[PDB]
Amino acid sequence: AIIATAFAETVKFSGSKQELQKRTLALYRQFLRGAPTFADLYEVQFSIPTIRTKIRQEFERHRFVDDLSIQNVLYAKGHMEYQECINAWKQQAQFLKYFPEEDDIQGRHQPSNFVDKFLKNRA
Amino acid sequence: GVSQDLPAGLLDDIYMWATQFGDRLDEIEELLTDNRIWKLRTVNIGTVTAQDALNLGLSGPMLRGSGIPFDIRKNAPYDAYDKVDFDVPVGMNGDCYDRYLIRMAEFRQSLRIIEQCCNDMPAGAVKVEDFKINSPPRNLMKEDMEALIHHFLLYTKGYSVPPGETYTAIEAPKGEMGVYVVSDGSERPYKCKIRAPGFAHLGAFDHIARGHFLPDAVAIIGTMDLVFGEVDR
Amino acid sequence: PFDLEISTLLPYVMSIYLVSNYGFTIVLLFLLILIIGFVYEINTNALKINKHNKPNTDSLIYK
Amino acid sequence: QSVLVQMREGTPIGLTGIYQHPNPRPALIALYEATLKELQDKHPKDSVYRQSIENLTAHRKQIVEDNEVSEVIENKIGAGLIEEVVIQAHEELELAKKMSEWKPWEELEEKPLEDQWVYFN
Amino acid sequence: PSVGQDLPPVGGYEPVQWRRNLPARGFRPLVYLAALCGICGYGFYRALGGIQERRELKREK
Amino acid sequence: NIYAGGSAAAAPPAGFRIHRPATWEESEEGALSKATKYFLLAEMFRGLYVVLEQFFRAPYTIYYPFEKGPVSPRFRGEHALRRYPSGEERCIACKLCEAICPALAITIDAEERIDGSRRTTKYDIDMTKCIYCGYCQESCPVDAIVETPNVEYATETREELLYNKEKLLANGDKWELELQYALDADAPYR
Amino acid sequence: LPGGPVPVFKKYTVGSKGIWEKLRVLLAIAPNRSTGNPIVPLYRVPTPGSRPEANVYQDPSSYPTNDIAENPYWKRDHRRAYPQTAFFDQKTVTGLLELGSEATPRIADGEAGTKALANIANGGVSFTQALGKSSKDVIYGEVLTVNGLPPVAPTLAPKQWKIIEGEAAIYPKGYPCRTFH
Amino acid sequence: PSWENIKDIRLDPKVHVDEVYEPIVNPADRYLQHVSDLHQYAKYIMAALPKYIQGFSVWKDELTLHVAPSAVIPVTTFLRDNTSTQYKSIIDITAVDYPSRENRFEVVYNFLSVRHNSRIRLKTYATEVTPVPSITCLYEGANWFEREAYDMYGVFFEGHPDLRRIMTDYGFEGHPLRKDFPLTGYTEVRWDEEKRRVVYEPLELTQAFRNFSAGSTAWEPVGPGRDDRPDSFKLPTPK
Ligand SMILES: CCCCCCCCCCCCCCCCCC(=O)OC[C@H](COP(=O)(O)OCCN)OC(=O)CCCCCCCCCCCCCCCCC
Ligand SMILES: CCCCCCCCCCCC(=O)OC[C@H](COP(=O)(O)OCC[N+](C)(C)C)OC(=O)CCCCCCCCCCC
Ligand SMILES: CCCCCCCCCCCC(=O)OC[C@H](COP(=O)(O)OCC[N+](C)(C)C)OC(=O)CCCCCCCCCCC
Ligand code: SF4
Ligand code: SF4
Repeated sequence: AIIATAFAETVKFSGSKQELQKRTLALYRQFLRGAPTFADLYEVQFSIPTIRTKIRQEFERHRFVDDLSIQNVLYAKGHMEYQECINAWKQQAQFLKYFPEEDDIQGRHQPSNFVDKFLKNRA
Repeated sequence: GVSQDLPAGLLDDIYMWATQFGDRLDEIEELLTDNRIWKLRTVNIGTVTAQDALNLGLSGPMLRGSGIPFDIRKNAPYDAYDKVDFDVPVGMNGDCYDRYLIRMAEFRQSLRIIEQCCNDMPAGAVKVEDFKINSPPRNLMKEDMEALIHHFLLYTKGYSVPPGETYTAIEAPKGEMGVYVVSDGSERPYKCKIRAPGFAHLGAFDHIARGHFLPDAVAIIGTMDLVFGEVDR
Repeated sequence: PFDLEISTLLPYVMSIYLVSNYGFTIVLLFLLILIIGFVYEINTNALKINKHNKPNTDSLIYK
Repeated sequence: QSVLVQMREGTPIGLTGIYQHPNPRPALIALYEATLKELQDKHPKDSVYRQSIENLTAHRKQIVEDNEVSEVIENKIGAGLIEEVVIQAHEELELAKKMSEWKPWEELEEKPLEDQWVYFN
Repeated sequence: PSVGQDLPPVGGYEPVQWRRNLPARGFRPLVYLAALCGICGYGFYRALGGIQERRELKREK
Repeated sequence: NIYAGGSAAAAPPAGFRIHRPATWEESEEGALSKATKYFLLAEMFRGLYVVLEQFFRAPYTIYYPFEKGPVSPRFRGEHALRRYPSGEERCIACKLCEAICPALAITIDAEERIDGSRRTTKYDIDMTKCIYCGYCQESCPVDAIVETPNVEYATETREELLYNKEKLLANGDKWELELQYALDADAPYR
Repeated sequence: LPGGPVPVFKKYTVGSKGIWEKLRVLLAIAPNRSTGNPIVPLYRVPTPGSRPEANVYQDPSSYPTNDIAENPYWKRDHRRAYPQTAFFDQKTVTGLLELGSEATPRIADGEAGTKALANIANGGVSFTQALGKSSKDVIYGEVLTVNGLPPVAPTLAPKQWKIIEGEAAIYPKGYPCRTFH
Repeated sequence: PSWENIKDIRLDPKVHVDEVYEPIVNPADRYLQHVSDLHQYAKYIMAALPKYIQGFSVWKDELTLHVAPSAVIPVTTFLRDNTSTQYKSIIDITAVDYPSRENRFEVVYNFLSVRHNSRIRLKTYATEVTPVPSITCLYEGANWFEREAYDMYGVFFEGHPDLRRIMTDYGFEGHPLRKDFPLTGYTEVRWDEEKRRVVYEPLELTQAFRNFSAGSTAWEPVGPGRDDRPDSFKLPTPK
């Protein structure tokens, strides 16, 4: 396997925090450029700015991480995720893993208080 | 060792099978070996050089397709392959045709093993001798107190393996197949890993199938012989 | 162009008795003129699809 | 100057990818002398590595200069065919060139911890 | 002790066939070519004879 | 002698050198002989005549519900809980078949019954997660559960395929005449 | 030629009878070829659930194991007689280079040889310092071969090959596969 | 000359012994000389690369070099290229986690010299976050193996073209072959009829997993055992 896949990157680890910030912003640009081909490719119900708000939300999950090695492992996982999504390898059933919230309302009786958590003992 | 002894009349039956399998194989050999369509479809297809057959980690019929004289049951012998006389086929060009020819000859060599092993079969125990790693026979454990204790414990708990690590490789007909097992000292393995031959054969697919036509991407699957219980587990 | 030749033989092989010794030689010349374009075609190796990757024949030199 | 190590087309050979190599023993001897010159140049003489590859290439060079047929030497050398032996001498030459950049005769830079490397007694 | 097992014969089995049994069959190829040319030439004999007869029949009609 | 280093007695064998491949001019066949085999398809016809010979021989097919194939007594199909002579359940609830089962198909609950005898209250096998290793039959000291050679019990629901104590006692009832034949030939070899 | 062509009356296959066999020896490629179908009175009679050998079977044994009285199990146990992995750090190899060996003890002063052991056990010496301190014939005796060569990668049982090329081979000459034995 | 008149072999005089004689011997005794050979070979290799080989272990016919992570590419290169070693064929590389160590994973490498008919093992270490350097520079067959060691263990190989997951679900979050990962996992799959797709849900079982590891021995089952270290390679007792 000397030739590699199209949207490949040789995995490389940064000794500086800022060059990893460079790579992270380049990765965000790649994701949001590819949001319309994700909407066409996976035959989704909704429109493209919801893919874009999910990409932004999945990046604002990991903003205040300090340690540089943990940010390197995070960046490598994110590039692998981009390579799977862009190459049409993931299918729609696993593309819609990212949207558990959006597909349906799961029903009534959302437990918020202690007592409605208690009446079903957290179910 | 072995689960249990042979049935009562099977040694006389494998002989009766082998006497006719010798010609049932020449018959299959005739409409393929010098078929010119079967030849033209696999002559310069799937060529691997002997130096990168080592770098890809290829073994068995793919390594011996390329000219390298290596197989485990002659080089690092085990399980009474010392005692049994046979020869080994090794191709010269790295193609699908010599990988076919060495299989058609390994048929013959295996039949030679079968008749030498039916002739040279000895008597004796078929399991290992002690009842602390495999079970006593049911004649014994129904009257012997020690043997009932050992039978009860080898099935609830199991035997314990001493702590250590091993990589043991034998020659499967697909190629060199190995297992790397780490023993804690418990009765469960701490770690097991199967090195399948077809994993390294399918990993090697890109290196060979560059620049072949689309039909000859199918004849090269049938020489690495992917069963896919090997490749993913 | 080969198909148009094969249906050009079709008027000849119906008239083969009437043009005896003369239309025979005209057809011989016709067939040979087209055999020369055919030997052009197979000398040029035109109808091949040939594989783009070799064993890379070029040897191992050093320093 | 430049030296040939492996023919990749020519007269066929028992192995695939390798072919018959014209004039093996001048290429062999020149490869040996490059190895010995490089190695006496760039390695310290207390090195066990340098001492052993010195004696090894000296032994192989002595065998190649003594006998004059090719399959007398390939049975005395003890590796495979002499196409293979020339590939191996090239390989130990580039190994010896890499070792002076890596400098492995030093003390080890990465000492292990002691919770590292215990295996269930 | 060993009682009641499957064991081999006192003298063993006689050897089975593990060599390639592919004997070269058929005539020489020049025999097949000579027979081919003989069959084809005899057919050309009958065919060209029949064309000449059919021409004489056409003359009659 | 003494060998080099990178050098054992595994030298190349006497004759590992190839011979140079023959040119077209150093061949025993004539061009006419060689190309008669070319244009008259000789070995194609040989391989044709092979399967023509095979047209005129006896097929191997057996007719399945009218004729069954091979059986050894060692063979394993569905499960059965046997009974003693004069009718007693044999399962003394020793949990060995549960402890050994490689796919965790056995589940047993056991209680002391009114006699003071030790029996299973509940015996159960999931036949969807059973793998037919025979370890449950190898393990039992009383030889209470066995494998009958029935493979023809294919179902249409999963609920039918979960065998409790009662289905397996009915199986060990039904197949008992057959399991006599199986264990008359297997029990010395076990 | 020990495993060469045998005629088809030693092959245990139903074959043919009458003048149909005289027809099929003329209409054949090789006349010594079976038909594939095993002989019914020979092949698998009696059936495996009906064997007179099953009622006489007894479980097999070897003598110094089934022996009733003279062996104890601790003499023939080998699961508890396993060897362990000889784990060697670099400082025990420095200790083997500087103090010596149990075959080759270079240690006098036993009372002081314990404290000579001790500083290497503390890490007084280092390993390349030990390689520089050590003699040339200890370098050529214990580290290298006695001729000064590197030791070759060891194999348990060496395999010397012998190519069979005459008509004892499996393919005649002209086929691209060779017998290697 | 017939299939009627062929002899039966069931009616035959067969072999019969009164009694079988099998001598008993330790299986580890056949290795010892080669094991001594292996010891000497390893003592050479550590002396040849003192900067890079932290240790070695010889168990029984099996050599293991214990090497640090930034030390792996200079060692493998040596093992590929020295005429004495020539470990050409990559065989099998993988990880094993010991969660009680600081550096959680150890990464083992198996090599075969088809020339000298010999195997070798190379052990390095890795934490969950810190890498090991990739040997796919040298071996083109290595990378798939590295990639499997990536997905089951999370171990990294720096300088690897197309490190991603293999032989696991594409949206799978987790590294399965890892002592904190449970057996049955976190999620399960069903067909939702409402959404007309398969949905991935948190896991729930109709029969819970019952491990019988609780209930192991309370007596330590095997001794310390003996040694097959030769008298050449252990420290001399003084006097
Ligand atoms: C000296 C002889 C006479 C001299 C006069 C000159 C010729 C007169 C005779 C003309 C008759 C020609 C018949 C067809 C010629 C076929 C020639 C041929 O073999 O094609 C070769 C071609 C590839 O050529 P190549 O790459 O060079 O490799 C060949 C291996 N040596 O191979 C291919 O591409 C594929 C080959 C296909 C062969 C057909 C396969 C299927 C058809 C089988 C039909 C069998 C009919 C039997 C029916 C029986 C009915 C009772
Ligand atoms: C319907 C019109 C089409 C007919 C088919 C084409 C004409 C036949 C040309 C090829 C056959 C041939 O004549 O070949 C003749 C050759 C003779 O070889 P040999 O001397 O015995 O070799 C000796 C080699 N030893 C020493 C190793 C033994 O092979 C054969 O006898 C083999 C049997 C051929 C059977 C014919 C097939 C049809 C079966 C029905 C019977 C008519
Ligand atoms: C280019 C290849 C040249 C081959 C030359 C071979 C010389 C044979 C000469 C025999 C003469 C003969 O016997 O011919 C006699 C036949 C029949 O004649 P008729 O009707 O009875 O005569 C009547 C005369 N009246 C009218 C005056 C009474 O006539 C032929 O046409 C057949 C010729 C024999 C076969 C020729 C095969 C050619 C095949 C070529 C395919 C490549
Ligand atoms: S069937 Fe056998 S193993 Fe299972 S509980 Fe009953 S006696 Fe025990
Ligand atoms: S056959 Fe195997 S899997 Fe099935 S119940 Fe018995 S032990 Fe369990």
